[PDB]
Amino acid sequence: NYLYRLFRKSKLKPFERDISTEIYQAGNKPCNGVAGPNCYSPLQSYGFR
Amino acid sequence: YAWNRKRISNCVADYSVIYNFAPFFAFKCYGVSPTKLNDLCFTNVYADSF
Repeated sequence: NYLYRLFRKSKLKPFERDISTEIYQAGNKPCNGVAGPNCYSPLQSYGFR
Repeated sequence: YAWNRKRISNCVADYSVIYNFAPFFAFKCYGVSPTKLNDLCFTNVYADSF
């Protein structure tokens, strides 16, 4: 249930919340909004056990 | 069982060639983000192939 933002273009400001579930471009190739190698979802869940 | 290990030292790490080599079923990175790798400098890189 608990997720963290692995990827963002820039660092956040103090006391700012980012909830945008947009894809991030991690590679030179444009993702165009579809998951692909060099393209990753920013939000990943913690494996709490 | 006899997995190959190559030590990597004293060279520039161009990860972009790794990125574009093939379509990858998994590119999971544990403990480091994939984007920061180019801007990070490490003492040793071990490549294990199997």
